[PDB]
Amino acid sequence: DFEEIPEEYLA
Amino acid sequence: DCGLRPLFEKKSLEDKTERELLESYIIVEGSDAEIGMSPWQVMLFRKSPQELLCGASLISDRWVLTAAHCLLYPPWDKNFTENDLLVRIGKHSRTRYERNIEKISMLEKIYIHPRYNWRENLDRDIALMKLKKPVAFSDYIHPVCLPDRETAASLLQAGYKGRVTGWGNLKEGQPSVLQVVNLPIVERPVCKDSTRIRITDNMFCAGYKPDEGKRGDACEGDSGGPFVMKSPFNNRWYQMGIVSWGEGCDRDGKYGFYTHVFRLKKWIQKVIDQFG
Ligand SMILES: C[C@@H](NC(=O)Cc1c(Cl)ccc(NCC(F)(F)c2cccc[n+]2[O-])[n+]1[O-])c1cccc(Cl)c1
Repeated sequence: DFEEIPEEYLA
Repeated sequence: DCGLRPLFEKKSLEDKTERELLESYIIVEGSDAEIGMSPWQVMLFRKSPQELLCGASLISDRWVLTAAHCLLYPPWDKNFTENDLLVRIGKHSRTRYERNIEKISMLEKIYIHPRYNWRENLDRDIALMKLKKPVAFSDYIHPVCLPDRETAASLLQAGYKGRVTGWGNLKEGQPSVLQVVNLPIVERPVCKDSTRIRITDNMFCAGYKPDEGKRGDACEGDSGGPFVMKSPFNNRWYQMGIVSWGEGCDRDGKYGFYTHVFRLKKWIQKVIDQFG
């Protein structure tokens, strides 16, 4: 149940 | 400038429970932390699946301290590498993305104590994480201090209270925001007599005794988080321990065990001045 974080960090 | 919180010490404002700690110098059953109360609090976030991995602390603009078992623990098939995790600094809410407040950083390298004992009793449960790029400090992001020999000797005494923070479970369900609890350090003999696990000089335990009434303890998810104390000498916060292990959460007669930060500072210094 975690809010999606920016893709900039995931990539 | 370590251990001086922008929203408290820097403005000469006190949080609502630090007095309890000072009066003693002579997360289950905790409470919501105040904004900017633990600016060194770090959340270890797992990429896939996105979930709470562990707690940690900011000790510099590029270094994060945590428990070795948060990254490496064969019994539970845990062996995380750099790209498996992310570091979220300046957080308060557990699950939400705090836009304009928290800062997410990627890990460059992980360093686990070479003599970390995961096979038996989590002896030397400590690890360092170097961030790819420096994190900018702010009202919600600030490093905690590491204890020197004197600080440890004068503050690490039975009865003296420390503070543990984390987004871990509320019972042995999950908190909305960062939780905080103040707990007294316990006498070595009592710690030893409370468990079958072999205790070492690289750990200390804390928590209330059954006859003391009050309670509190860390729990799943709090691992790696900081056990801090506010020095009555220079009014700076020092991280004396790292949430390490326990049997159940907040059980009567049981106590949480923390990695003795000062005892392993030699290793910390070695890693920092050699790699960072
Ligand atoms: C978050 C939680 N920490 C853990 O779950 C870490 C952890 C791991 Cl990785 C393995 C076994 C245990 N506890 C059971 C134990 F037998 F004791 C124990 C301690 C050491 C090594 C093996 N075993 O088997 N704990 O507690 C914790 C809960 C409550 C208080 C604190 Cl300080 C910390």
